[PDB]
Amino acid sequence: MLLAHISDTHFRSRGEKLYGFIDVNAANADVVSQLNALRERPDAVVVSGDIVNCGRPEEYQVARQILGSLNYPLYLIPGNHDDKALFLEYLQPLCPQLGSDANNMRCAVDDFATRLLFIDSSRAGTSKGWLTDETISWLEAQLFEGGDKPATIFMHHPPLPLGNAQMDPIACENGHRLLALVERFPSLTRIFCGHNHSLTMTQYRQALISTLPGTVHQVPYCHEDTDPYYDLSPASCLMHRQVGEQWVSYQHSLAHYAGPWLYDENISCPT
Amino acid sequence: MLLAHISDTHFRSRGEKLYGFIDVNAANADVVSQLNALRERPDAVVVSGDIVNCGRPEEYQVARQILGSLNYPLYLIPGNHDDKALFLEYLQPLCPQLGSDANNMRCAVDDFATRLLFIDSSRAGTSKGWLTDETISWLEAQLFEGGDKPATIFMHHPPLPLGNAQMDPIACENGHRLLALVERFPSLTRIFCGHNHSLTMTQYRQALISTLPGTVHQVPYCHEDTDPYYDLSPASCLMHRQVGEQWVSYQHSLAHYAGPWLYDENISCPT
Amino acid sequence: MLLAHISDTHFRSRGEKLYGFIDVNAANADVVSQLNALRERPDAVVVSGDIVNCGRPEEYQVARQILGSLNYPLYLIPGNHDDKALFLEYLQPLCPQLGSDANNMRCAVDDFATRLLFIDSSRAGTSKGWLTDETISWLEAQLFEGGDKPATIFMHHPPLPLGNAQMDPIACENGHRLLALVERFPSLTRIFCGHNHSLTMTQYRQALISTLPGTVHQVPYCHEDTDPYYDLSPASCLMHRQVGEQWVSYQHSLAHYAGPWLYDENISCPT
Amino acid sequence: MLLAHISDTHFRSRGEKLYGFIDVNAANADVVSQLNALRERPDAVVVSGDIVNCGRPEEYQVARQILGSLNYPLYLIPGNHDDKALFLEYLQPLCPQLGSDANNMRCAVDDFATRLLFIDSSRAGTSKGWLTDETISWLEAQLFEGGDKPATIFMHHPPLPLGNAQMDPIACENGHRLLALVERFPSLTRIFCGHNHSLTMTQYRQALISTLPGTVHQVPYCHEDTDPYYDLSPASCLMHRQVGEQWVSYQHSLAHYAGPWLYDENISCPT
Amino acid sequence: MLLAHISDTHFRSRGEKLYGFIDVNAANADVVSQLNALRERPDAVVVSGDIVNCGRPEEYQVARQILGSLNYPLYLIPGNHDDKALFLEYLQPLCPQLGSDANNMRCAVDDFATRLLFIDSSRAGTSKGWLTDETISWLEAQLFEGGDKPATIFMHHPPLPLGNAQMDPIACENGHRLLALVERFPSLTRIFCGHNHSLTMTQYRQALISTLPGTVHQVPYCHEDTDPYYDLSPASCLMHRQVGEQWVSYQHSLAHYAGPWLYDENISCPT
Amino acid sequence: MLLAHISDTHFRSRGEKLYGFIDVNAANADVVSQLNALRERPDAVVVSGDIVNCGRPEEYQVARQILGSLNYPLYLIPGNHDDKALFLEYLQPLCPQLGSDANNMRCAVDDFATRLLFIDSSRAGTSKGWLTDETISWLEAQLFEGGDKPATIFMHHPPLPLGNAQMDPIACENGHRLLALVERFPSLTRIFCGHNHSLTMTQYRQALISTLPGTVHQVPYCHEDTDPYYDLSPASCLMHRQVGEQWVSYQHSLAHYAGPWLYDENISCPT
Ligand SMILES: [Zn+2]
Ligand SMILES: [Zn+2]
Ligand SMILES: [Zn+2]
Ligand SMILES: [Zn+2]
Ligand SMILES: [Zn+2]
Ligand SMILES: [Zn+2]
Ligand SMILES: [Zn+2]
Ligand SMILES: [Zn+2]
Ligand SMILES: [Zn+2]
Ligand SMILES: [Zn+2]
Ligand SMILES: [Zn+2]
Ligand SMILES: [Zn+2]
Repeated sequence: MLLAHISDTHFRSRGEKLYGFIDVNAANADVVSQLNALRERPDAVVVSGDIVNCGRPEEYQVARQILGSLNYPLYLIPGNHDDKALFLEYLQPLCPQLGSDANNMRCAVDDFATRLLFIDSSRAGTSKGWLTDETISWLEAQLFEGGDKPATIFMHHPPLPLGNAQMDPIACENGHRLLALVERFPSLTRIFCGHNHSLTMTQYRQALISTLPGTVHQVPYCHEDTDPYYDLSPASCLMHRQVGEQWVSYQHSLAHYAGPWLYDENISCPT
Repeated sequence: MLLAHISDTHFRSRGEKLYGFIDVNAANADVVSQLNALRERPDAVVVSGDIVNCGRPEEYQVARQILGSLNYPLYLIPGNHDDKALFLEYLQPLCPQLGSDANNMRCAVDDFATRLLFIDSSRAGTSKGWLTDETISWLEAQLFEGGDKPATIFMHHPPLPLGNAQMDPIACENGHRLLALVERFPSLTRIFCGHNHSLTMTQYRQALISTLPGTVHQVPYCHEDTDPYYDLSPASCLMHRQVGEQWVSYQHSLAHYAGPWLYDENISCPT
Repeated sequence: MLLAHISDTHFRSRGEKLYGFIDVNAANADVVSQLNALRERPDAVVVSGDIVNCGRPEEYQVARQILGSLNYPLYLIPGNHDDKALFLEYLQPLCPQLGSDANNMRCAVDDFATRLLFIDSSRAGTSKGWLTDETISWLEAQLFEGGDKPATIFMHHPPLPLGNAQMDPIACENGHRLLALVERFPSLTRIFCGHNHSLTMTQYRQALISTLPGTVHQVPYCHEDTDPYYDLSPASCLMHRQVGEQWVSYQHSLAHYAGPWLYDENISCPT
Repeated sequence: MLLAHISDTHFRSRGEKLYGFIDVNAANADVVSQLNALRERPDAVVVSGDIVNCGRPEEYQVARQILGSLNYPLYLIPGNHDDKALFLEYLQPLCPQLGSDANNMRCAVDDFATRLLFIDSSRAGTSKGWLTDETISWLEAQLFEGGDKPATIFMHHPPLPLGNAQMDPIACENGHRLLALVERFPSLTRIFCGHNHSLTMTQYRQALISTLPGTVHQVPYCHEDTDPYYDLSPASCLMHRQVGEQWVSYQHSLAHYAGPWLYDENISCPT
Repeated sequence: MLLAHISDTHFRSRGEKLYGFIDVNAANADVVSQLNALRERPDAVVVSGDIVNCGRPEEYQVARQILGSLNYPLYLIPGNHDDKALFLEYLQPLCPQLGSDANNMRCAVDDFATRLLFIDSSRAGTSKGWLTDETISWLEAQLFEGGDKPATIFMHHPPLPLGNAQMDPIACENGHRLLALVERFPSLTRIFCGHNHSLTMTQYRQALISTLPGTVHQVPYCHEDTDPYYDLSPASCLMHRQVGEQWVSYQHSLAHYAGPWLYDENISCPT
Repeated sequence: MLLAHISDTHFRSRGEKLYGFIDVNAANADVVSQLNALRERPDAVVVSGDIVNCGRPEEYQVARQILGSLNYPLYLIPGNHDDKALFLEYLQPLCPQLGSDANNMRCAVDDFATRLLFIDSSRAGTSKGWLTDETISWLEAQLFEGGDKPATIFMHHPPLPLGNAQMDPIACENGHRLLALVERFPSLTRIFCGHNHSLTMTQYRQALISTLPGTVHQVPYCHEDTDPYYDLSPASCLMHRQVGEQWVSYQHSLAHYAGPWLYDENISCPT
C-alpha cells in the first residue's frame, strides 16, 4: 500500500484565481503532474479536501478535469467549502463508491492490510464539522465487521480541538462521537484530516490523528491570535506506506527546490 | 508548555560550508533569529540533532556561539555526527542537566504536564544507533517511578525501521528494546527523533513516533533506492504544545515566503 | 490620519495581462489583500493612478471588483490611461464625491488636520497633463476658504519637469499654473503624483512634490536616454501619517521578502 | 550634479555576516559594482551610514577595501555604529576633507549649484544623535556666509521625530537646533539622513527632510510597536540630480529584477 | 545579417496554460518584448517551432497576435504539433513567402551573404519528421542554382539521431535524404532545428547541425531513459550573425537574472 | 564516451568571493556535487578554464580540494587567469599526463573512438592567446601520425575572431595557424574553448568550433559595445557523447529549476 494524500485543493473556475491572486488551478495542475511523475508510484490518491473553493458548478468542472488527469484511482471526500450535491454530480464518476446519495457519501476499502474508511464531515450552511448519526453507525458496523484488521479514517474536519485559535472554533463540532469510537475500537489507529491547511498531529489512545497541509495555500497555527491568516508557505503532501506491520506517513514536498545531490564522505568532512 | 523542536543543524567550522556549498552556519543563524523573534514564545528549545557535521572542536565553537544566542533554555542531545567528549565540553554549559559523564548524557524534565526524557542514542564509530544498557534502565526507571504522568522521549535515532532505503539500515539497532518499554508502559506516548531529516511518523501502541526535518538540508524518503540523496527542500521545525490533555505537534515553516494575508469572505467568492 | 497611497494600477480585462505577460490583475489583488491585512489600519486609500490601462469598460469592471474589495473609503483620480466618462460610470460609486460631471471630477476632504484635495490632471487624446482653468479656480477657492490649515493635493501628472528623459515630455504641460498656486498659498505644502512609476521627489518653496512608484511595473529614471523602458523592479506604496504638526510619508514595500527578525545586541556584535 | 547616495552599509569583518546570516559584505560589494557600472555616472558618492556594524578595526579594513573600489570621489560621514577615531584612521584617506580631528569631522562642498554640507551627528556611548556646539555653529557659519546659494545637509540622524516607534527615541536629540537654522535660513532646503533604514520624508518650511533605505537590511515603520524589527525588503539608494533650479531625488533600486522591456503602443492595447 | 532564432513556442488558447500550469502565452509574450527590446536589433526573427501545442484554431489566434507584435520580419515553419492548413491560414500573412499551398510550405531568402532555406519537416498523423521528395528536389534546385554562396537550412526535426533516448525515435525518419544533400553540396554548411527543446549540436562534413532550446519548457537529454521528461530549466535562444566569412551562432539567455556589472582589475584581484 | 566539459571556474581563495560578491567556490562545489550525482556518469571531466581567478597559490589550494572531490578522471588545461608554474604544482597530481614542464603542458588521449587533444593557449603577461611553436608542431604531429581517427582539441582561447567586441581582441592571436591545420587535416573536426564564458559556435571546414559558458558568471556577446560586461545568467556545461560515428554535444543546465514532470498526451491537449 502506497497512498498519495493531498487535500484542500480549493479549485476556482476557469481563469479565476483564489482571492484574485493565488493561481490554485495552475498550482494543482502542477501537483497532479508532479504526482503522476513519481518514480515510486502510489496505488491510489486521496483528496480529503475542500476540493473546490466556493461550491460552484464551474469550479467542479476544473476539478473534474485536473483530478481526472491523475493516473490513479482516486478517493475523494467533501469539505465545508464543497457542495454535497454538485460534488456527487461531477466527481462521483472519479470515485464511484461514494455512492448515489449526496447526503450519505462514504465508503470502505478492503484492498490493503489496513482498511481505509472515507467519510463526509461537512455540514451545509456552516464551516464547522458534523458527524451525523448515520455516519457514526456505519462506522460502528465497519469497525465491528472488520475485527482485528487495523483501520484508518479519512475526514475533512479534525475530531478534536488542536489549540489553534483560528481553526478550533470551526473544527468537527461533535468530534467526541469519533473519539468515543477510538475508545471502543483498538483496531482504529489512524485518523487523517484536511481543513487546517497544516501538518498538525496528535495521539488519542491507539489513534494517531493528523491534519494535512494544503496543496496550495497554508494557514499558520496561532494559539491566541484570532486573525484569519493564510500564507503561501511551502506546499506538501503526505505519503502513506504499509511497512510490514506499521503504517508510516511521510511528508513529500510539492515545492520546487535544489537537488538532490549524493552524500560523499570526503566532501562531507575534508582534510 | 510550548516547545520549539529543531534537529540536525550540522554546523561546520567558521570558514566553511556543508559539502562546500550549503551555508549551514548562515541558515542556522537565520533559524535562531527566526525562533527568538516569534510572537508566541516557546518555553524551551529542543535540538535532537547531529549538532555538528564532522565532530570537530571548531564546529562546536560555532554551534556554541549560534545556539548560545537563542534566548531560551535549551535541551540538546547528540547524534552520530557528534563527538560525545566535545559535545559535553562545548555544549554542557548550554544544557547543564546533561551531566558530567560524556558516555551517559541524559536527563528528565519534570516542569510541564508531560515528563520530558532526553537521551543519547549515538554510538562511537558507527552511524547506526544504540541504547546503552544504562540508558534502557534509566528510561525504564523514569516510567516506572513516574506513574500516570505522560512521557515523551527525545532521541536522535528512530527506534524502528520506517521503510526508508537510505535511513533504515542506520536506525537505532536495539530499538526493539524501547518498543518493549512502550508495550509495558502505557504512559510513554511520544517518541521524537532526528537522523532522518524528514517528517515521517507512525504509531506503535500509544506512542506516536515521528522523525523531524533538518534545519537546513533534507533527505527524501525512498523505499527502493539506496543512493545517499540529500536536497534543499523547505526546512521546518516542530512546535510542541500542551493543549489540555493533548500533546499537539505542528509544523512551523522556516522558509521565507509570501504572506500572510487575511481571509475575507467576499474576496474568497466574488459576485 | 493614516493614508495608504498607491497608484498606476493599470488594470486589464478579465484574463488579460499587461503586455501579455505582466499579471496586473493578480498583482493588484495581492496589493489589495496586503493593504487590508495591515496591522496599523489606514483611514482611507488613495489611488492617484492610471486605474486602468486602455480605458476599456471590461477593464473598469475588474478595477471595480478588486478596488471594491478594499476595506476602506477610497479616493480615486483619473490618469492619461483612463477614460473620464467610464471612470465616472464604474468608480464614482466607490468614491461618491468625485461628482456627477466626468469633465470636472475633483473633491476636497476636510476630515483631518491637513485638508486633502483631489483633482483630474488627465486630458483626452494625449499623454500629457493639463490643468483646466476651472480646476485652477476651484483650487484657488479651496485654498482661500481654507486659510492657515495646511493642504495637500493629489493629481496624476507631476506639475514640473523632473529631468526624466522619457517622462518629462509627457508631464503636466501647464504645470506652471499649479506652481503659481504654491507661490500664492503658503498653506499648500504637499503635492503627490502618479504617472512616473517612480519615487522621485523635489521641493518648491513650502511644497514637497513627489511622484509614486506603481503597484506593479516601474519605469526607471534616465536623463538622456529616450527609450520607453519599464521594469518589474520592486513595487512599493506611500503611507501618509499626520505626526503632530508634520505630514510624514514613508515607503511601504509591496514585495514579498524575508523577515522581519528582532535586533539583538549580542547577535549584532558577538565576542 | 549627479549624486549617488547610499547609507547604512553596516560592514562586518572579513569572515563574518551581520547577525550571522546577512551577508552585508557581499551585498555591499554588489552595490559597489552596481554603482560603478551605471551608464549615467554620478559625480560623487555619498555614504551617510553606519559604515560599519560594531565599530571594529577589522570592519573598517573591509569597508576601506570595498568602498575604496568605487570609481568615484566619496563623501563619508559616520553614524552611531561607527567609531570616530577608527572612522578617521581608515576612511579619511578616502575622504580627505573630513579633516584631522576625529571629534569634529565636517565639510562643505562648493562645486555644484547647491552647497553640500557633511556633518557628524554620532555621539560616543549612545545610539541617539547630537549636534556638537561647534557643529551647530559651523552649520550656521556656512549658511550665513553663503548667501542665496541653496544648501543641502547630510547627517546620519534625523533632526526631528517621524512617528517611528523604534527610530524616534534614537533620533537627533537636539535636532530642534537645526530646525531653528531652517527657520532662519531660507536657503537650507534639503536635509538627508541615514539611521532609519527607510524612505520616510517630510517638509519643514523650505526644507525637504528625508531618511534613506539601507544598502542591505531595512527597518519597517511602526507607530505603535517598539519591537526592534529589521527585514530584508528591497534595498535602494537615492540619486540626487540638479535639474536647472530644482534638486530632484529619485529612488534607484539595488535589487535584481526582470526587465527592462520597451513600451509598445500596440502591445499595450491589442485589437 | 543578424537573426534572432527561437522555436517551440507551443502556444495555447486564450487563458489556457500548457499542461494546465505552464503559462506559455505569458512566457512567449515576455520573449517577444524581450526580442524587440534588444539594443543590437536583428534583421529578422525565425521560429522553427511547434508554433502551437495542439494545432487548434484558438491557439493560432494567440500565436498570430503575439508573434504579430514582434517588430521584425518573421520566418516561420511548422512542427509536428502544428496543423499545416491552419498554420497557413493564420500565419501565412506574417510570413507571405510560405506560399499558398499548405502541403508545400517552404521558401528561400537571398538577402544575406548566406542564403537561408526554410522547409517543412512535419508529417500529418505522426510525431516523426518526414522530408517529402518534392521538398528534397526543391532543395537540390536551390543548392544547385546557388553555387558557391553558402546555405543554411531551417527545419523542425533533426536530420539524424543524436543519442537522445526520448527524442531519437521521433526524429526526422528519412533524415538520410538531407544528409545526402550535405554530401552533394559543400555549400550547405548549417542545418538548424527545433523539436528537441535542447541545444544539442553536431557536425556532418561541412555541415554544423544543431537543435535549439525552447522559448519556454525544455526536455533533458537522456541516453537510456525512455521517460518523457520536460522541465522549466532556463529558456534561451540562438542569435545568428554573419561575421566576415563566418556564420556565428551564440546563445542569448531569455531568463531574468542579475547584472550585468563591469569587470574591474582591482575588484578582480585585490591586494 | 561520455565527457562532462566545464570551463572557467575562476576559483578564489578560501575566505573570498569573485569581485567580493560572487561565491564561485560555493557555486563550483555545487557544480562538482551536481556532476558526481548524475545518473548517466561521464567517463571523464574536462575543465578548459581559467581554473583560478588571480593565479594565486591559495586559489589553487581551493581548486585542488574542490576539483579533487570529483569522482572522475580529470583533464585540466590552463587559461590566461592561471599561472603555468602553480597550475602544474597544484593540479598536475589531478592530471598526471600534463607532464612535468610547465611551459609545455599538453596531452593526447587515445581511449575513445575520437582522439582527444589537450593544449595550453595561455601566454604569461597577456590576456590574449598564443600557440607556442612546439605546441603547433605537436598538434600537427598528432594529426599526421593519427590517420583517419577523428580528433577534437580542447584549448582555452578561441582560435578565430567571433564578432565579440569584448572577447575578440583577446582571442588566440596566432589562431590562423590552427585554422591552417584544419584545412590540411580533414580528421580534425571539433575544437572546444573556454575564455568567452558563452556558448557561441561556428564551423570552419570540417571543424565545429565552439566556446563554452562558465560554471559561474557569464559574459554576454556584444558586437558594438566594448564595455567589459559580465552577468549571472544561467550556468551550464557541455556533455560530449560518442554516438556511433557522431560526436554530439548537448548543453546540460547547472541551474536549479522546477521539474521534471512527465509528458502526458491527455494533459497536453484536454477535451
Ligand atoms: Zn475546510
Ligand atoms: Zn480548506
Ligand atoms: Zn544522524
Ligand atoms: Zn543528520
Ligand atoms: Zn500616466
Ligand atoms: Zn502609469
Ligand atoms: Zn544608526
Ligand atoms: Zn543603521
Ligand atoms: Zn516537435
Ligand atoms: Zn516542441
Ligand atoms: Zn580567459
Ligand atoms: Zn574566464
